[PDB]
Amino acid sequence: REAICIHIGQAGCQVGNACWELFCLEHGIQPDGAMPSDKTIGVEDDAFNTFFSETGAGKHVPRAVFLDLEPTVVDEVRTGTYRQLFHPEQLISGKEDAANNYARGHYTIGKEIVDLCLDRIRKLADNCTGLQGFLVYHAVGGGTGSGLGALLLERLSVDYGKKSKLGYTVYPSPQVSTAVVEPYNSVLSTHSLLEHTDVAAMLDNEAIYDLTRRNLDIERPTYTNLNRLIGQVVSSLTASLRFDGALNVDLTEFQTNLVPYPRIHFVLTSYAPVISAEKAYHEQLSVSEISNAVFEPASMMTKCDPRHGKYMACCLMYRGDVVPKDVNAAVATIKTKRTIQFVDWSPTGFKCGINYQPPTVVPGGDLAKVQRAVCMIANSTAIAEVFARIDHKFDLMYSKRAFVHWYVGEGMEEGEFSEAREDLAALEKDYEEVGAESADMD
Amino acid sequence: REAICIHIGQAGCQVGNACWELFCLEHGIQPDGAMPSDKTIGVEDDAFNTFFSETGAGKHVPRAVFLDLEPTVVDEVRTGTYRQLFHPEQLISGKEDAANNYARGHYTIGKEIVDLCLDRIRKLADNCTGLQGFLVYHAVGGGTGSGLGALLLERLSVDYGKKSKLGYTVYPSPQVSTAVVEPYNSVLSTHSLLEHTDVAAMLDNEAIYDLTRRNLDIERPTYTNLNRLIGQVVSSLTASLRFDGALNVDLTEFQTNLVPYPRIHFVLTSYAPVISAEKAYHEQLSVSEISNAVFEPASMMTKCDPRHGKYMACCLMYRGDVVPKDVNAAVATIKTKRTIQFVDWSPTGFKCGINYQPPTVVPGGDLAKVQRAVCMIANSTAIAEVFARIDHKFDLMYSKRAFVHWYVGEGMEEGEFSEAREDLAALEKDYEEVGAESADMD
Amino acid sequence: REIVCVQAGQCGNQIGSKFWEVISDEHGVDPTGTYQGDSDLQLERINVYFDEATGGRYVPRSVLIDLEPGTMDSVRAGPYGQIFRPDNFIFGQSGAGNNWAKGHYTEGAELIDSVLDVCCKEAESCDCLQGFQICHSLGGGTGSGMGTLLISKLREQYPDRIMMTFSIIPSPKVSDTVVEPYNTTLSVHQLVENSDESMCIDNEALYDICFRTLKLTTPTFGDLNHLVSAVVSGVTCCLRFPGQLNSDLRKLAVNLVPFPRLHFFMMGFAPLTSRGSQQYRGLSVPELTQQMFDAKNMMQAADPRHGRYLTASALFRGRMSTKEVDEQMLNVQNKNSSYFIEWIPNNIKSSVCDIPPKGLKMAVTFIGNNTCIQEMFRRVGEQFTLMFRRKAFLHWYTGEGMDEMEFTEAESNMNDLVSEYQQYQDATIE
Amino acid sequence: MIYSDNNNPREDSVFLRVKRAVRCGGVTGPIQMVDFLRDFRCLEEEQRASGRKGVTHKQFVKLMEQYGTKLREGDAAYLCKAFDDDNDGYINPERFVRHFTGLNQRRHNAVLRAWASLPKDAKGRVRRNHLNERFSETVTHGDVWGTFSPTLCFEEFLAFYAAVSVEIPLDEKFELFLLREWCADSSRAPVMNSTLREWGQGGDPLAIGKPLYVQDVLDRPLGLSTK
Amino acid sequence: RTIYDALPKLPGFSFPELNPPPTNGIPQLCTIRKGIRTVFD
Amino acid sequence: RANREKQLLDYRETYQKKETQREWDLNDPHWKAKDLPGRVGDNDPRTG
Amino acid sequence: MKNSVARTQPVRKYENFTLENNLPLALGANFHDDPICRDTNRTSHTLLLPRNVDYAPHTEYVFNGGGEPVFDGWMTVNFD
Ligand SMILES: Nc1nc2c(ncn2[C@@H]2O[C@H](COP(=O)(O)OP(=O)(O)OP(=O)(O)O)[C@@H](O)[C@H]2O)c(=O)[nH]1
Ligand SMILES: Nc1nc2c(ncn2[C@@H]2O[C@H](COP(=O)(O)OP(=O)(O)OP(=O)(O)O)[C@@H](O)[C@H]2O)c(=O)[nH]1
Ligand SMILES: Nc1nc2c(ncn2[C@@H]2O[C@H](COP(=O)(O)OP(=O)(O)O)[C@@H](O)[C@H]2O)c(=O)[nH]1
Ligand SMILES: [Mg+2]
Ligand SMILES: [Mg+2]
Repeated sequence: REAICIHIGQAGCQVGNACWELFCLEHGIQPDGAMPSDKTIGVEDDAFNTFFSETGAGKHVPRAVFLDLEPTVVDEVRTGTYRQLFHPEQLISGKEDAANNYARGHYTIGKEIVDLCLDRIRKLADNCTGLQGFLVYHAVGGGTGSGLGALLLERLSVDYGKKSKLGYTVYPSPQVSTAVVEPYNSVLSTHSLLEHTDVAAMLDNEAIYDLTRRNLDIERPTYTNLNRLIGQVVSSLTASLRFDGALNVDLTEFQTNLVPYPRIHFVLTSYAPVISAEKAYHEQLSVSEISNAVFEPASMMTKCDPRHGKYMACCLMYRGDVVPKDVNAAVATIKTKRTIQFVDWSPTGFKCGINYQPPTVVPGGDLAKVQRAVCMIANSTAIAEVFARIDHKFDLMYSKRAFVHWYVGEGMEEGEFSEAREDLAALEKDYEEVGAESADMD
Repeated sequence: REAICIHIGQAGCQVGNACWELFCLEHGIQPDGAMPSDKTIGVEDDAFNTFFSETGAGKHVPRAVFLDLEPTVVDEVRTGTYRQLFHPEQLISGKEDAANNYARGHYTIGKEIVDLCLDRIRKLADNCTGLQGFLVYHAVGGGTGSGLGALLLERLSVDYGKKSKLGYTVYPSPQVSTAVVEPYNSVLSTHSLLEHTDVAAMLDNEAIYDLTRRNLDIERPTYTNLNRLIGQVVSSLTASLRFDGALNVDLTEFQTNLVPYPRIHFVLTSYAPVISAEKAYHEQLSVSEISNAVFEPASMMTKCDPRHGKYMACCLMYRGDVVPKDVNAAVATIKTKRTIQFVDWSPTGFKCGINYQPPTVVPGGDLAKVQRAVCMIANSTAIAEVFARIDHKFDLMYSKRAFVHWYVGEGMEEGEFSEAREDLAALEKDYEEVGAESADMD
Repeated sequence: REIVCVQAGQCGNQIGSKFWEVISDEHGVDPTGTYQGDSDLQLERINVYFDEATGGRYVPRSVLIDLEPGTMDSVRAGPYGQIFRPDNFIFGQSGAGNNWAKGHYTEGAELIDSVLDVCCKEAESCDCLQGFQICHSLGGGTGSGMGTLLISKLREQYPDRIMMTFSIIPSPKVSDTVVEPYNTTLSVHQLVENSDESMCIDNEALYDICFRTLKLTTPTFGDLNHLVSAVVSGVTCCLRFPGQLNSDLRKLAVNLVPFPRLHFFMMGFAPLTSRGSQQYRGLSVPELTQQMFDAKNMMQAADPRHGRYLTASALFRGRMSTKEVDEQMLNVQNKNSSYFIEWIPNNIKSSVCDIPPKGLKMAVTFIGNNTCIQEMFRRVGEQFTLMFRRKAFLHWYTGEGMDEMEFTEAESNMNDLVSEYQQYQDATIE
Repeated sequence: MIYSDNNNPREDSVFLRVKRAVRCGGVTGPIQMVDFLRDFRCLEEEQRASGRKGVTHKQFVKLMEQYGTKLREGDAAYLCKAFDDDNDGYINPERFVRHFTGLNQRRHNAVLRAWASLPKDAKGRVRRNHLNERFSETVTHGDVWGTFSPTLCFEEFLAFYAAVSVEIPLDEKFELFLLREWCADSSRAPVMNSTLREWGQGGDPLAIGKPLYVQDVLDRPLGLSTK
Repeated sequence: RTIYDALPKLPGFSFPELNPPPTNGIPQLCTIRKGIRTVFD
Repeated sequence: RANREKQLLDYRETYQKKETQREWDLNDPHWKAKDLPGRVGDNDPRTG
Repeated sequence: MKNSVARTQPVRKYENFTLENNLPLALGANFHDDPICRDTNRTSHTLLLPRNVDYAPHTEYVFNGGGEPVFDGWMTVNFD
């Protein structure tokens, strides 16, 4: 029943703003924290409970924390439209940023703020009766997102136990870039995140910009569009807990079906009916068409091509007016294709889910209104190319000690670079060996 | 049941405008695809399905793609009268033309644009359940039509396999000409088309100009008249799939009946009641008169005289009020003629088709209204004379390497000119050998 | 002679809801629990599936178990949900995660004592107890683990009753779960030792029933669960209505199982027909028999033409003569003699019941024991061997605590079962 | 909810809030909705009389505020652009009327059948005094008589019964409610069992009359034992 | 009572969309609390 | 079902207009026609 | 089919039928196959499309055939 959301840093807080806007409009909680006048004890109305808790006066408040080291974005939330929705204690802000240094966030500044975060999460977890996981939003490219996200996941992993941790992560794009030190922060973040996360979903802004240019008709997209697409995908994955359906899927089922070996937990995500209102009237949108859509790499939100690897497992979530025979026929048609290949040790490659609630439409949004949608998260060996490309840039920079004095000055041993780089080399070797056919292995 | 149309370049898109105008008016779909505000379905019957698909709301959209490297012609389609009929993804346009170079279309630019075209055609083929062939319209005289048409037919032949591919091709007229480099492009096109096409129908503008001067009363014809005649021919050949009749003919039957050896697949086309309104009320138009008309060279849409060769197979399609006994009597009378000769190894030279739907009348058209028509496609050795004249003009220019540096600059080896020239020489020898009497060889 | 039902997991609870709707309709019980039937013949055997409550109410002899209450909350909120006794819902606080080891060892042992307490309270209340009936899927997590745990405990506690199971098994073409081979193999290993008779259903076969026979344009899981509810309520129909030739679950088991390991059967139900076709064919015993043996009407992917029938049973509902039933079963055995095991002189048992289901003049349910079921087990064992050689996803199961020897034993036992079927298929008198 | 399910795909959240505000304000809600439609019609008539082609945005939002809509930032412009077709600062009346009295397909057909049941005269318009005594004992929602301006047209009828649609969450219950409210059930083609069905040639499963026993056929006296 | 439900319960005679649910949520009618199960309606 | 999809099309046509989107000021064609240059004349109030 | 679900098998006329006009099916008298006697020539996939029905249902189906004295002393006798 309950799930707690943790939002970290700039991308994570802005995506949180889009997500809670969506969850409010889908359940019907007004921006001032009030159920509409037509809802009473006359009918059973509890679906919000997965994301909201009600006070004794009947106000709703959401099960989320917003974490930042700079005040500006949380002060924008405090002064914005949803001022009365959030409890003021939930919006925690420090004085100064981690300045793109993972070392500054982890060692110098996040250690001061971390105890307040654990106390707030504990205060939330005490007001629950069926918590079944944490959802985490952060970027690994920046200093506070990487450092405080790693430190907080380590502390949560020590305090809590046998609880799932699912991450939605914005990785550095392969040629679009925002800062020079991106490789160092991404390597050290992925090194800490590898041991303490159960499934990690990867997003790339360059891919979602391509998707908004290609599918929608937006010539000059901005982060609010990207954040609305991310909100739709998270709403689709968590819809299985909140509404009636033929085949529900608990968050623990994702880790069981998608992860074959404990280090192989990075998955691709895609969404099918990303379409504009003008295109929506030229096409029918049947189950088989959107099922065919989720497998094209042009539909993915991470810049990787799955044709350079082999799939090990796929999880398909259908929501809306769908009939099981069409889901079965669609999955059977995909399996026939020769350019889609699965490793020979994974014969039963699919997991299915079917939910009746169609996706909600947001007043200023750019997606059309549709009766059905499908969302996919999948595990594939193609991910080795993403790490290989980050590692080449790391090797280029570290060969000349390009920026190391900053990291050593803020408290970190230089040895940590070599340890993380060796761990990523071993992860590359795992992805090389796992893809080897069994017939050649004898 | 269904067939997908691919339109390439300038001639193919302009002929496509006339074709879709006719197919809409014959089935009854409005030019915008909508329906009156009170009806629940725009038409009572599914017969349109061969060429159109309807959405669940009842809008119609057609099964076609338009491919061009210059934007102007596709932008004219986007801004014309049928703007709402086509899905915007189907109208594909590049930035710059193939500049009359087969090498530029095939190696440099069509190689870049071809994957979008294949993705659109795949999206059409996934929304089908009994696809029985591709229809292709292009001219082999220009650069993008030749180069991208050949490259796309090669890729289609690998991906779809056994499915039939029927081409309508505009070849360079024997004395009317538009560009200097026509022989090189036509030779290299014919070289690619030999391996990767099941039946190719050849058209020459000089023949349609002669037909419009003698039969119609047009002193100043333009391409729209020729394109309306071509659309009528395509409608006649595909009518057998869409309306009731005595003897139906599926698109797979043409290849089986017309092609004796895998290289001998080039056919002549003619149409009988091409007549003006003032002549139509001075003459009766019985079955035997139009059957006698189809064998006269004044009726042909290709500039070749079949009296200088031998027929291998003929396919006669009758549509309208015709009775089978009259068709049999007419064909026996044609068989009696002395200027019509069949190779002695082909005793059963004819295939017949009879359909009840008479030809449609288009509001701005120039053809009269008639109760019946017949269309013929036939394989004859006379076609060898067209290639001999193209090959002689190629030999004249190639003796001094007159323009080869453009083709070599755009990516092609000089060896490809010589290879294509020996393959067309071998095709000429094939037409000499197939025409040798068996009684003469003992 | 009353049966106690157990529904486990999402599939089991959903099929159970439709079963109790069909049974409540046949005995005329309002969803409030009030009897509203129209013949005394309905009341005189109501005890078989219902227990009697004091006032104007009836309560159903069923135990509902699941590890997360989501499905139970959906069924309790349904239109017939009120009939169920509140104390009969047993639930934990975290899901099985579709993992057999978690469902069998950690939350299973936590809840099993409370489930056994409810099952014993229900069993010891009966004046004479007939067998238990269990519905669950084999590919899931709580269904497989807790279902097989409870089956093992009830076989220790009630070894003299009958144990019957309805089970959902993985389709040969598309998987619904990535880890199905492990859960299926361990569950089949537990069932072949513990069960007395087990019926297996492929969702793919029900899809083919819906598309080819009923031609439904937009089927839903309610239709598949209605077909299953129809056959399950049909096998027991002769237990609870009069007839010319009575039959019983124990008598069916005695006639169907030649050797104790050969207890896996196929099922079918005959008067399935599309809304357009009913004007073209009147009901008669030859028509029912022809549909009864048509593989299009069989709910498993394996086809009879690759195997042989050891035994089969047909239960007929309706007013009919015994001569046509007997002669139809003789004619089918004589005409298709190569598909029947020759060292048994008569493979089909027949039974006749007077009262058909409402709205049908006649109906028959078919149960078949055919050696072609060995190919399904062979396919599952192959996929298991492919996954185990590479230790596929194995760390979840090993992390819960299972010894790998369990996996090698279960694979070896199932492989011996396929070999045993193959040997009896090709056996000869000599 | 109502603006998210497939059953009512025409609904929008902000317009639903506007309708909720105009219904629950303040004479009951359906009366207020009929009054809102009447004010819209008279305003557009006055504007057409003046020489301007329709109601503008400013007086539209003024009317909404007059009926008590607690609008927010940007929603007024959202509705003004939503109902402006030519994009010239004017509100299209037919689109607004169609959306204002919107209903599901089943509910719309039920309302149409009920309306077709009642008799009319002159230019397709009913009068209260002719039919108030005939349907007095069967109309549970007595507000219908208050809606009469003793005259009423179809648009007011549809607005009134669209107002009450929120109180009945089931479509079948709404259909039966309306049919037994106005006695619109057809004798030839009924949908309820509690109606006087007339067949013309009797029901085809006419199992009444003859219980058809078997002992009334058998010849009992033949069973006597005599030599 | 009505022609929409006056048919016997046989396969192929069910029309699910004719009785559409007014809501799609999950109530909490089945809770654990501190270990004392409640199946309250 | 048919009328359901027709009403969905009505909703799309009337509530999701192109100019309604929040980011219309960036994606609007003719955006340079509606704007002013940096300085207009010699008494422009904007030139501080 | 994947078109709109509201389509139904069309209606055809086939006029000039001898069997409907009180005439024998004589040789050379099959006028209903003459294309001039049809109203349309459009082929429609009737094998996949459903049929049209209009009727008023039965609303109900029958399956059965339709079908103080306490003692407190004070004993009294009546001969009825
Ligand atoms: N999708 C998306 N990406 C964002 C967003 N904001 C920032 N990013 C991306 O994330 C990276 C920057 O990370 P930040 O979140 O700014 O880093 P930070 O967490 O603020 O760390 P500090 O700078 O030390 O405070 C760049 O690649 C940005 O493109 C957002 O709102 N949405
Ligand atoms: N019948 C007919 N012939 C046409 C038409 N348009 C062009 N042609 C002929 O086709 C040849 C020119 O080919 P184009 O289609 O212009 O070549 P293209 O496909 O545009 O190739 P690029 O010039 O490289 O862009 C000439 O012989 C023209 O006479 C037309 O509409 N109808
Ligand atoms: N026929 C049928 N199959 C179902 C139903 N619900 C789930 N299944 C199937 O059962 C399998 C999932 O098992 P599940 O019941 O979720 O296992 P659990 O998690 O242990 O309860 C999949 O193959 C589903 O397709 C249902 O109502 N009917
Ligand atoms: Mg920051
Ligand atoms: Mg051009």
